Amino acid sequence: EADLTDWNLPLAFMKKRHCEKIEGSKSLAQSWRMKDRMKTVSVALVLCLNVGVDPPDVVKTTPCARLECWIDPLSMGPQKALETIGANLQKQYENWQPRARYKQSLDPTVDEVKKLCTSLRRNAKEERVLFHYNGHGVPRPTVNGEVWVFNKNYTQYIPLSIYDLQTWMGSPSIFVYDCSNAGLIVKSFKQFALQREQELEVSMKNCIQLAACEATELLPMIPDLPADLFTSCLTTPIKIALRWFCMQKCVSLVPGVTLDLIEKIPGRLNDRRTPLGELNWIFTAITDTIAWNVLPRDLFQKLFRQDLLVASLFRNFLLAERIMRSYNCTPVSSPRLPPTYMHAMWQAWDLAVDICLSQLPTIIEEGTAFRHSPFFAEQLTAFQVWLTMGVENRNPPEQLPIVLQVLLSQVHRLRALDLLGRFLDLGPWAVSLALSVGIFPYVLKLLQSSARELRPLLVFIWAKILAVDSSCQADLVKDNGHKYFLSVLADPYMPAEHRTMTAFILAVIVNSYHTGQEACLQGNLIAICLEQLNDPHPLLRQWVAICLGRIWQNFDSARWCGVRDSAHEKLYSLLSDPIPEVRCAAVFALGTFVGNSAERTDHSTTIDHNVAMMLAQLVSDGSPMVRKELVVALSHLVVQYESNFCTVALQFISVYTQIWRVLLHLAADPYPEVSDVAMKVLNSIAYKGFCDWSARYFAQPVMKIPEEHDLESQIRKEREWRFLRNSRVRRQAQQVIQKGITRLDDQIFLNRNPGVPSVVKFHPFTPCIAVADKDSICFWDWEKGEKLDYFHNGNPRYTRVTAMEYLNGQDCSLLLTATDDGAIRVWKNFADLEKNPEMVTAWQGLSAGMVVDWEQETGLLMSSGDVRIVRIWDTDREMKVQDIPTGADSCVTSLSCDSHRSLIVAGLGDGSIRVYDRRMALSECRVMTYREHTAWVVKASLQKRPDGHIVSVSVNGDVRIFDPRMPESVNVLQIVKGLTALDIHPQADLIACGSVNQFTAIYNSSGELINNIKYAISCLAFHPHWPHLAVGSNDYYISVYSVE
Amino acid sequence: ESQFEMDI
Repeated sequence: EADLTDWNLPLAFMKKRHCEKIEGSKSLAQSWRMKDRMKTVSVALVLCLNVGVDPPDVVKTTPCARLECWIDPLSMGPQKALETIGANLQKQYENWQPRARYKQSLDPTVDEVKKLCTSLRRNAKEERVLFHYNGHGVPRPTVNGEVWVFNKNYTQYIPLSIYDLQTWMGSPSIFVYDCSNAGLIVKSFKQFALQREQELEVSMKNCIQLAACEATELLPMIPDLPADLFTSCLTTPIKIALRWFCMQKCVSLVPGVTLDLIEKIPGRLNDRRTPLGELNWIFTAITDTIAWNVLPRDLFQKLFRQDLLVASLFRNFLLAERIMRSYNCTPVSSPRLPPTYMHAMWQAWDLAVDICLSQLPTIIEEGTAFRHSPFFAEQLTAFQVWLTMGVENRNPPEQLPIVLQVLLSQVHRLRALDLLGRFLDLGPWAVSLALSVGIFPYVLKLLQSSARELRPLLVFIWAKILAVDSSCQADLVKDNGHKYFLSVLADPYMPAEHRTMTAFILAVIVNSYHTGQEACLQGNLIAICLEQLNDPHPLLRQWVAICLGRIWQNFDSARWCGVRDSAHEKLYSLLSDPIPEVRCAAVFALGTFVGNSAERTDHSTTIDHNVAMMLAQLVSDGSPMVRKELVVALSHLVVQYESNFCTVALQFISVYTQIWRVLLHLAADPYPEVSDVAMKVLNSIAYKGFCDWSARYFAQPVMKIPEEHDLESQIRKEREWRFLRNSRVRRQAQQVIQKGITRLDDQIFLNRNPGVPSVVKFHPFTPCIAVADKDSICFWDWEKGEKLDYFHNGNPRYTRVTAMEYLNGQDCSLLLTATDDGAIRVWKNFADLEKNPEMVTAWQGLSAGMVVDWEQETGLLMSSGDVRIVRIWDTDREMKVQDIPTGADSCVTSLSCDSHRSLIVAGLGDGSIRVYDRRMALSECRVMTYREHTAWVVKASLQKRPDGHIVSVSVNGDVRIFDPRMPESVNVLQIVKGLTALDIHPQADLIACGSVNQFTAIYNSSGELINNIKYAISCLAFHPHWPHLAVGSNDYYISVYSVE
Repeated sequence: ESQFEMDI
């Protein structure tokens, strides 16, 4: 009951909550477009490995473990070992940047270093240089960086200067120091840079430094580790990582696995399907995840994205920190990072390593196939779990860097793409995070893969990215991505949802980049859109029309292609579409087509005039969206027509005069926004948007189930309670009628009103009185007498309110007002004018004034008056329905709708009583007339009896009941005299009787007279369902009478 | 181009 009371009826204006929601968007966080792509060009390897010579401060020897680059120099001798080690160092660096320029010095002195640095600077003056200093054979550094370089005589220590080194390499640069007291060098470096800056007031911000350990500590002398531990960690992330694992673990959990097998693990570092390949992939994923989840974005983008070598070195640095911590060394870097050895992700690494190694023995011994770990599957699972309920007010997922890695392979790509799509379906903030990690440059590569099954995923992802970030610098039209989407659109078997998203994408890239303008013609996009104009789906119709409108902007080639194929011939058929959004899209595309085609004029002036007149027909549409678009489209045509209006406007102040009349009509039409624009067009001539509303749709969630289906939401419990309340009030009204109607000598309301209360109406359930005078509507509390705010209708001066009605019982309870000039306005909150009148619409009918009767069971507005016909509009489509012809030669005072018999009920000013049957052919809907009257007929209506007998009153006062199927009457009552219409309320069996005197001669439905009741009459009315009268008087007051 | 290789 509570639902059906109002939800068996159309709610005509629910769309009005969205039609005007025209908006743009906020700015985007800057920026994923990492334009700064500075790179490393050359590497200088400076070795001081003076094999066979121990500086005097060396403590020796048993645990010295003098293993360098996995070489033991004692087995080769002082010269072979040095060259061999240098070769291995070169190989270790080539694994990370094979294109680097190689430069090497073995025991250089002074001029050798100056010349090296100068030559490298000359090779690339703007790019980065890496300077790697070993120092193992050199005494502990001093504040100046003194080094044991000499002509094979140790007594020539040669003091050096960090300041001078900075001078030689003034370019952006990266320094690596393997010195014992390495931090001392960094401190001196910074102090000298400051000194130089101060001297320049009469390089600090460009250098990156990695030091093995702090200035106050020495590198460990451990018999089982390589001497060059820091270098090994930075250049060979595996190897030592596994050796450490074997040594560090207190109690091994994998019996039988030791170094003898670790050094026999097969495979290439880059062979993704081997043990080492998988381990390198996992290592990279973990170290990137830690960096993402620890550092601020300002550092993350600079260190892990701008340069391949910098990112690799810092990625390995985190490992060096973790390992060297256990030996009382603290690696030092500049810029300084927060500590990371505490992060939980390192436990995952150890687990993965443990799992791998348990298979190593048998694979070596028996040759069993290698099985892959579940690492990425579990990480994807955890992400999927997070997605269960994501909100903005939460920490972002910690695993986005893992998804990025998964997308690079061909095993879990489909799952990662699905989960990414689901993530991106959240509001715009979700997209920004995805952009900040670098999905974009990878999905651009996936866009051109040979796979076909990926189509709906790449389409969805790109639809969301473009919906949020349309600024992408033409990447989809510089490369072949646009061709992909054209093919996607072409596929006749793809679901409409994806065709719609593809059409959206194409519209965006065409209007956004101004380079896709030729490509969309090379692929015959126009032909595809024209074929697709007949698609039944509303959104494909809208977006295809938008694509065509956007194509026909400033193209010369598809000015000609447009005219050549008579594209407009098909677009105007969309002007018949029941849905106003499609009509708006069609008006946009058609107006743009002609406005731009007219630049040639030539023979196309034939088209120019015809379209102008086809648009003229749309003045009858009634929709404010279509109407506004009509005004804009006409203005676009006016731009071209002004060349001839310069000699036509003088007449206004023969298609030109028709256009003048159309624009004048549109200006006159009661939509001030439209009127204003139309007047600006008319004035401009005399003196001399929708696409964004539609576009914002795709930025919303679409996988979300709307609140309307949430059976526990407060909005449902509250609305249902209020619905029951209203129903119970109706029941109270029924009970007071059923208990018996007595003389109406009780009182409810008396208040002084503004103006003359000529129209008095009440809400079906809510005790609120709505009374109109000529110009304005006042409102009152039906029971308390409290005065409510009034609302001036806003109609032109000298107009008059003719009729008022309510449209729905509970939810869409709008107040509709009709006037003599045809204006029909609807407002949502007569109920709450104190805070927001909330105007709904402002239609105009009748192309007696205006009399209306809207059919709530059908959603139809019926109107008559000074047109001599009956007009029907579909208020659920914003479209004219029909003009109903009549043989009458006079106007009417009626009208009344009979929704159960499809009958139009009138009395006529010519004295006859005429009714119409909506089912008859529209030549004349002749059913009756009745011919027992000659004087004008006043308000008439049908009785509650199933037969459909009609009550009709003459201006002479005669009251007569007529037979619904014969021209003869049923009876004559003569209840009242003289010219008094009978307002009857069948539910209450009450008959009102107004007069020139200050009283109402109330009768019962039986015709019996009750002595005149007092609390010139202006208006008679009844509160629906209640046996209570209301009368307005020409003394500026209204009153309400009640059963005693 | 890309920092990481893709098995396109």
